[PDB]
Amino acid sequence: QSVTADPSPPITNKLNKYSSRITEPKSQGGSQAILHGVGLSDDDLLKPQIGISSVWYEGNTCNMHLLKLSEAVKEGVENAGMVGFRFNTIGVSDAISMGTRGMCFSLQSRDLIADSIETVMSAQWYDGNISIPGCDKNMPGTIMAMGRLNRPGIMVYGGTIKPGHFQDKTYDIWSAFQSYGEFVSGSISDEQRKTVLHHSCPGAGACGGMYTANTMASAIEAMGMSLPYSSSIPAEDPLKLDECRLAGKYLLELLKMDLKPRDIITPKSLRNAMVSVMALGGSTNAVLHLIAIARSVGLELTLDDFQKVSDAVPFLADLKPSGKYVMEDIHKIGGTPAVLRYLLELGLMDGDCMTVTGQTLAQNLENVPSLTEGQEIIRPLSNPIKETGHIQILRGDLAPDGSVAKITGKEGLYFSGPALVFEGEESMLAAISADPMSFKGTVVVIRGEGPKGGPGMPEMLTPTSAIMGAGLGKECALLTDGRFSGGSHGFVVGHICPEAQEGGPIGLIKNGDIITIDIGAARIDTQVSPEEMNDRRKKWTAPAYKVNRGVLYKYIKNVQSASDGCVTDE
Amino acid sequence: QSVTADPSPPITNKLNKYSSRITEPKSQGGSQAILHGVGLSDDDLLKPQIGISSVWYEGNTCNMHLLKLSEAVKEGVENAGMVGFRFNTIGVSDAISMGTRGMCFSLQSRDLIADSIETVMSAQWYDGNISIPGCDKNMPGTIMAMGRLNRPGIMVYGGTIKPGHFQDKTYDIWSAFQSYGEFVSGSISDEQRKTVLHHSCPGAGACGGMYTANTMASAIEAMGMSLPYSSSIPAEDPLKLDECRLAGKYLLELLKMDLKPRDIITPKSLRNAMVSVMALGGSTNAVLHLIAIARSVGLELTLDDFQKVSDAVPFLADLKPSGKYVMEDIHKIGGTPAVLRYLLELGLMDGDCMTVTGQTLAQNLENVPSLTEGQEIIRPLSNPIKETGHIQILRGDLAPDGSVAKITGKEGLYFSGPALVFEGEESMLAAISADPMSFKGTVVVIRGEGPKGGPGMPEMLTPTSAIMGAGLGKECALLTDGRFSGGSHGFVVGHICPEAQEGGPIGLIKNGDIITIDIGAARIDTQVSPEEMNDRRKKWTAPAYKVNRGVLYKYIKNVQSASDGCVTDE
Ligand code: FES
Ligand code: FES
Ligand SMILES: [Mg+2]
Ligand SMILES: [Mg+2]
Repeated sequence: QSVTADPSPPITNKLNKYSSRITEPKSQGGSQAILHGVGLSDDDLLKPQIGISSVWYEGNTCNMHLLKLSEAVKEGVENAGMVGFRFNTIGVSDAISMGTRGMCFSLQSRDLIADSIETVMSAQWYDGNISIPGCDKNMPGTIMAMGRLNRPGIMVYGGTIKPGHFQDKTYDIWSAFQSYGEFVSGSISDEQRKTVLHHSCPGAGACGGMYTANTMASAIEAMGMSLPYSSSIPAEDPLKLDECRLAGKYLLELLKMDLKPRDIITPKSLRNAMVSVMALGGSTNAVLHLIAIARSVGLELTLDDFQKVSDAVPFLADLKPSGKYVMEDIHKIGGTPAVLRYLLELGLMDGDCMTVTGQTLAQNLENVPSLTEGQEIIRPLSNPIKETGHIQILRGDLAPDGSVAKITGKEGLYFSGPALVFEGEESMLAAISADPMSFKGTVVVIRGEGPKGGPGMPEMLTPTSAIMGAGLGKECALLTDGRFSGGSHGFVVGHICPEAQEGGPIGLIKNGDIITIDIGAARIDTQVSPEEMNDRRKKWTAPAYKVNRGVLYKYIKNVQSASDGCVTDE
Repeated sequence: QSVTADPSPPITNKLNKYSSRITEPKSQGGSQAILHGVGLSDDDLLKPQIGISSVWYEGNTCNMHLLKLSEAVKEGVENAGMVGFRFNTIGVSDAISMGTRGMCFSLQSRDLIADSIETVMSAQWYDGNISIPGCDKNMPGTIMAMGRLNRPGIMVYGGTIKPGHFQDKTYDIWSAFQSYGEFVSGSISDEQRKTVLHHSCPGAGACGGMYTANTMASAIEAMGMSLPYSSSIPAEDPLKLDECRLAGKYLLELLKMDLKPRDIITPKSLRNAMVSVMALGGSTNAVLHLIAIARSVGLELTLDDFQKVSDAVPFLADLKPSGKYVMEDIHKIGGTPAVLRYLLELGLMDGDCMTVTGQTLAQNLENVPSLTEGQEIIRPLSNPIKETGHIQILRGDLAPDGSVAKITGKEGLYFSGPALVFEGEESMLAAISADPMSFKGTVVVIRGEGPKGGPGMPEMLTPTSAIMGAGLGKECALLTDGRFSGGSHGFVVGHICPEAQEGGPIGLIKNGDIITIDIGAARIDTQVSPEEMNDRRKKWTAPAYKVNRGVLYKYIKNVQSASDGCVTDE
């Protein structure tokens, strides 16, 4: 599709295609005077200008180290004969905001980050970009900006956090999230609870397991938009700083080849990213982010594309949440390149795709050490953890425009039960606390948590933990138009579309309606007749929006459905 | 008005009204684990958390020093017994982008900055904010965020740049903008031109005269949202770092009083800001930014309010662009507090308004040194530069919803001439180059440069300089639905509403239509009959938008008219 967003270069083989707009014409003397004031010499004006976009801030572990990484990227850009100009956008902490109304601001931060980087690159006429995200929503935001601008770019992942260790126990952020419920159930004492909180996050880096950040870092490496090993080198590893110092050398080569994001992000490399998500058991959130990335380069990517790749790619990796190990253990067995080399050898990946190294994926992977002999993290193709991928698309009566579930295969094939409907997370949690037994056998519906109804499509962790804490994990099902962070050991479906705020069938369910989930048929159905459902829709009125001003009201005005990746600029 | 945007504090006299949402409940153990990982002790969890939002980036003189200022703010916050968490948003350089399509991204950056700070403060549950903007659009963006959140906040202006000096000549960014035209006219040699560019911007700080940055810094100080002297201390002055180190002490007192932005930004303090703009000859851009600030706190502010204050307040200050001196000279004669003390003594200002010092404006100004004896920058009330303010609101046939002009009083009372219409800056400049004499006596209309048509309401400097370079300054008039950066010595009107993209009368003007500007009647009229104008409107079709994706398409979808301050969140 013909994306029209950002300025075109003035009208070659020059390396400063964009910055020449302001450094060369005498009519841009004001621009050149500012550039002299910031320290550029006349000779520096002849060089390419690289925008170095970090997402540093001090109040989150995933982002507090990124200013140090940005300094290393700048040094490397200068060492490559170019001008490096650092800038920095916002981000938010999913781990801090989880459980609170601040989570309404998280998903849209991806789109704000994309707008932020697009704005600076366009106004300042930078020739290329190196982005340094370190947290969940940051990663896709930086790629989406690169796709809109279509200027040479590289994403340097800030790296994963290391697990915490204390007194021969290991902890991560998920240990800290689970601490409260374990204390309420009497599984741990208050003092043991406090010990978890002091040792779960030991330093810088993104949350430690195969959750959204590590899913997206790995997928973006598989897509060719990060250098080999970026996704698997830990945040505090000296090799991460070395990658930062090399990004300028690689970007220089991309400027010489004019190898741009829309030359790298293609239908085949989007498929390669999706293959990595299925093989590694990555997060359902990658559906939203990979759709948004595809749209940013003018391509199409639908829920059905995800179902087809899921069916074609087995789940192979024993990594948390589903499994035992964490990202740092992948690092020790050869890293993301070793994993992708195996998937390429199995024929699951397209090796001809160009990448930010200036060569193809197959050329990158030809030389990397293979998975360490004897490793038990990546299963052989003949003994997979699941025959197909975890990610499942469900439609049917109640999700006619789609929905997304993580299906391990241990939940069974079907669930049927009467609906128990809540207009938000708070009322569901109050009910399961006051009367957990009323939840046994039900299909729990938490609605009004979609892109517009939330607002902001918040991710919710407490409902699954509350259900497991009450002993109900395999005894009820959970449905939302929002997102769920965890599994329950039972059926858990998010992203239901249309959302309740938009008058989708989820907004018409009544307590007691019999809902049946059929994984084989890929349907979430209701025993209520289509005619009675249409009767309810004729009487339905959309509730008032929860905001009338500020960034979230703009989001309500702009956001597309979850099946459309919640893009905001169409 | 009942603004609903951001989270409410959990339900006092505590100083951590918001951060207690995440530091106190056992159910927020994940939040506390992240906070330990970023370095907070158990005792630190009891403290207020201050979001310190800077707009640092390396590629603009107005912003390159702001990371150093942010470190000083953090030290002062810690010295005041609180936790300081730095974060940083984007900005763009009007001086670099001027003359290019990158300028389409400038005005909307104000609204992106507001969204950015709102997002972080909300997701992270910070109790208060100290913002450090240093450039044009940054300032109102930070205040708009503070107004939405209504949490205690202080804006620390990054400070003005100093004029450049070389070989007994003085230069500023405007010298550099004018260099090309002077070279084309043969007024200066190419070597003299190059010398201007090397000496116009000597260090850090916002553009040096009473242009938008210094207008807004002064207005925001007059509004009570910056500490005394913030607007007049130069960026490179040691006293600016001292102000940074004191902001935490003042913010602590605001948390103790719960003195919030909506307690400080009121109809009376908005009027005080407007008084400072009129007395100092500040930029027409302040109309857009002060309207947006008023809306952010749920207040009303219209073009007619600006006309009433302009009529009530004389233009008193001999400052560039209109005058001789620059901001650093105001600093030497007692600074912005001395100016405001004089305006308060004259009865032009409401002294009872509360400010970020925890006291009223009158209490702040009681002790400040008055304007230095013998100073000739601020005229006495009995000998003003202009009896009323420079800012004039014009309506009439062609701007029925309003427009904004800077009127010195030396242009005369009326202009009439045939219309010469251009669909953008490029075609106007091509025409004045190829045939300057065809412009003599005309009313030049540059349309399609509005919020949606530009897109982005770009500010245009070249048309006025081209008109003066051709010797036509007092021989034609200039009208736009966009914005003009400079004066021409003749009639120059911007912000014409409705804009051409919206089918306003400006979009129906044809070459040769007789247009009359009447300053006394405050009207821009056409000799074309209302019936023929309505005939043209019935045949008019809106042109296609110039973008279909990215941040500027979102802006097109969200932005209100210039008469409504180009707000995006309503
Ligand atoms: S909060 Fe950053 S990846 Fe979890
Ligand atoms: S570009 Fe920053 S105030 Fe002029
Ligand atoms: Mg996510
Ligand atoms: Mg402005």
